[PDB]
Amino acid sequence: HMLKYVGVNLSGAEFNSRKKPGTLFKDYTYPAASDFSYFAGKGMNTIRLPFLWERVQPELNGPLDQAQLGLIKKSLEAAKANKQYLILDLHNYATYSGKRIGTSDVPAGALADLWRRLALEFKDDKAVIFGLMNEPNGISAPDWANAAQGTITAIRKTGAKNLILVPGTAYTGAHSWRSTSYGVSNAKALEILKDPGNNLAFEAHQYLDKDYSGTKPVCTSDSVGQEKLQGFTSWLRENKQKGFLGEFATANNPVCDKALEGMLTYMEKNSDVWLGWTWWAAGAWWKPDYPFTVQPGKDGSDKPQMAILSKYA
Ligand SMILES: C[As](C)(=O)[O-]
Ligand SMILES: C[As](C)(=O)[O-]
Repeated sequence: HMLKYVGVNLSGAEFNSRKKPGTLFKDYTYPAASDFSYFAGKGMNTIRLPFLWERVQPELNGPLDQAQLGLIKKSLEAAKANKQYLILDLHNYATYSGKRIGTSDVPAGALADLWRRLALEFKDDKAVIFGLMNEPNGISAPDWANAAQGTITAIRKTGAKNLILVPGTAYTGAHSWRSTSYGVSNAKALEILKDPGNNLAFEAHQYLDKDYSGTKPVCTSDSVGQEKLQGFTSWLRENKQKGFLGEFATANNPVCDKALEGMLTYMEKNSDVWLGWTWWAAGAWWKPDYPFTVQPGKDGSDKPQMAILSKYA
């Protein structure tokens, strides 16, 4: 891989998000150790690990749940053992128990407290990357940027030097990064961020179906992925920043495979600003008909898209 960090999302800990706390192995799961070794064997050195704010911190501004933290630490041991980096993905869409950040119920400061606590736990660890928030939405780009700044600050106040992945609002889509249709763009709002630790990258997501939601197993053309990454890539370059494609996926068909090759090659050619990517998704709890799974079969076999991802790893 020409990019620094390449891998997959190991999805499962974020499942059944309405259930709080939920029960391990019934409502959600953490990944098997064997998942980490399988992907390591494919050349992948990075795992994005979704988990829920509500499960790791059952009361806002309160102590972390030690059982939940122990599960995260167990996954970290597996990643380290397999020479992988672990992205802690607070997989919450800028909400806590259904309420948006910025409301009276969930002040921006509550997210900063969460991250202060995780940073204190993981600061002495080079394998750990902090994924501040999965797909913020329902919040303006300036407001989200204020929340993100508060969180970066809280992390750095602990002495933590770990890489922080910072998303925008609008589900952090690469394609819409520069859009001013509805007001201030992610591009404009996030220009003012400061990281006194100088170890930040911007996380974008990109799907290739008609509304870029990953709702359908269709790629609208054989070049749409690379096309949708261009604006964001230029913004990174303009601002001397790095980027990370925290989620992307393509279905198993010829037009999608071409689009996937094109977007992976595009990020390789633009590796001055692309730090890496993590495919959505693997993990043991996807049904076999889920169009984007790269979880190996019960029979040990590789999924179709893995043959392409492995080439770029
Ligand atoms: C896999 As998603 C687009 O809900 O972060
Ligand atoms: C969470 As999805 C819309 O990429 O299956």
